[PDB]
Amino acid sequence: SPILGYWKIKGLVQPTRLLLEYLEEKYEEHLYERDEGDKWRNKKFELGLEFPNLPYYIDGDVKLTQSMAIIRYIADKHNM
Amino acid sequence: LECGLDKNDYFLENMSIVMNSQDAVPFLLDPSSHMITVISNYYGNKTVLLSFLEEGFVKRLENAIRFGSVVIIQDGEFF
Amino acid sequence: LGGCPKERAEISMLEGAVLDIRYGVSRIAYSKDFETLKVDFLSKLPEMLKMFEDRLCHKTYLNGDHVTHPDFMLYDALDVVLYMDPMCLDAFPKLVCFKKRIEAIPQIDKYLKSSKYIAWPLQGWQATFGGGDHPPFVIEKSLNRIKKFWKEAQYEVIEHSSGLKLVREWDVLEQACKEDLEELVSMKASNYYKIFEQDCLDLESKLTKLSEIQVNWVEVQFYWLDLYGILGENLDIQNFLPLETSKFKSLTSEYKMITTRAFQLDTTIEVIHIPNFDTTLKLTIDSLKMIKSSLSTFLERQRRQFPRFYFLG
Repeated sequence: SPILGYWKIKGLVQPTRLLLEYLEEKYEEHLYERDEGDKWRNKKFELGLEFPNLPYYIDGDVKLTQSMAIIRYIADKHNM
Repeated sequence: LECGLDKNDYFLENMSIVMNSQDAVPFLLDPSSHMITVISNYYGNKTVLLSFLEEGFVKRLENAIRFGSVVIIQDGEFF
Repeated sequence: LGGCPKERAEISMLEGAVLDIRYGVSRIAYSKDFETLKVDFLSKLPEMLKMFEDRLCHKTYLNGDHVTHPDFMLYDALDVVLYMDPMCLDAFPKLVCFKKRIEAIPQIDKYLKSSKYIAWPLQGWQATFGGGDHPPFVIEKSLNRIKKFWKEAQYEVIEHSSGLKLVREWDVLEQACKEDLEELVSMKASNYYKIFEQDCLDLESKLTKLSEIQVNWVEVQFYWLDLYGILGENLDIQNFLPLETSKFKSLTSEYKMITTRAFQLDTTIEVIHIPNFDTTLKLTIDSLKMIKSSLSTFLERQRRQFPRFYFLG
């Protein structure tokens, strides 16, 4: 199960979330709660993404941050 | 002359030397500081006077350089 | 495109990430909120630029030994961010290089000097940042350092043996005010500060009022502290001077509320905006000096009664 990091909210990953649900692909979340900012700064830079940021997707050594790099990935994982 | 330079041929030559060429900083020596006012009448408001002995020398010249201020430094002996 | 599918896709990914920065700039550039937004942008910028500084370690250009497309993207961005901040590169020599490297390519360098080059503006002329006819220059950069210093103003505050809290270490802000005020005077000598001129006049009137209250406040602080040694502690001294101690304590109340209201503001500049401050302190110092003068007349009239006291001091 691939890992999707975003605020426990639709935010900048919503489309992607839908696509995933469309391809019936399973995943697990790193959800930032409302007043959970610490937890973020706790992982913010020690994640090894090409640019640290939110949201982030990480699977088979596919580390993506930038909502575009992410969405394109899910899209590409289905030849789209 | 109209500022108050002296009629002397010597003092005209001197002033010409100071003004005409400014690829280098001119060093004025005069016991009677009547020359300090001559340059002041020429550059007017823009004329800012300092001295290498004063406290705020360090900063005031940085302000003078930044905004085109024409500067005369009153104690050339001390540098 | 590059060497292979992988290096070609990598070059495209760089394209994307570069625009996520070049665009980030232009989205806050049309906004009226520019002048304060830049602060938080330039703070984040490092983390983005860093990734490129690394990539540029053991590489001559982005994506290898031959010039690639993403290098021209980042170069546009860079070229634009340096106009906003001249010191965007200073903290990253590897990028300062990458930038000069591009500009060094004979064809490019020959171009920038050619007639074909459109040198400026950076963003559509309407934009707040990098718009308009011709770039301005230093006057703003210095005025920003002045304003920055005054919305950080911090005074050593230390409460002494009794009630009131004292402002220690006067000199530093004392000096800064006078210096930053002399700076604005020298800004009048500059050529391009006529319309930007007006704002500075407002900040000049704000600080010239801060020195108005600075002059009196150090006097008050000194003369109260001095008088406290003399009357604040004993019963015997206040017994001999009853009209004097009844009038000292009345001022002690006022100044106690005036200090604690001014301290909690958290900005010494914000103090000029406070109601009746120059008037209050001018009243306080006047009365404090009438007490000091009354004591002076009392001690000398004490000395004239027993002229030995002249020996004592």
